[PDB]
Amino acid sequence: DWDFLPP
Amino acid sequence: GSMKFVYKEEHPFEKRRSEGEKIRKKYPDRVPVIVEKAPKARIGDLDKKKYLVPSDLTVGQFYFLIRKRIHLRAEDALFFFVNNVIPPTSATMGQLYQEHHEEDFFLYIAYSDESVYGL
Ligand SMILES: [Zn+2]
Repeated sequence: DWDFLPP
Repeated sequence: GSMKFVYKEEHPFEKRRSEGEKIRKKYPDRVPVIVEKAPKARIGDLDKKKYLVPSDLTVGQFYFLIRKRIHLRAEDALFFFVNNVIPPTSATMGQLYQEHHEEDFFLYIAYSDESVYGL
């Protein structure tokens, strides 16, 4: 659900 | 005029504060950020609104990882807003979170192509 930025 | 988010209207406060407490308790080195396009903003869209961003990144570096996600066209500008204020690009995301997090434990940032919120 959560997008990591940066991965 | 004042920071109005759709994510706050789609999910109640018990629910958000509980997700925020957990996501802080799980990924401590990251801060949870909700990112939405400000009203009247003439600019591209974000697929996702939810981002775990490292505490050490500055705002400048963030303007940039987002600028890539939306990809601005010619002479589009990209500004951020937290509590109706453009965050200094020198500040970090950890300081911004500490100083501006809502009490659901999320940080809320609106983005616009204009330097004034909702214009
Ligand atoms: Zn607090």
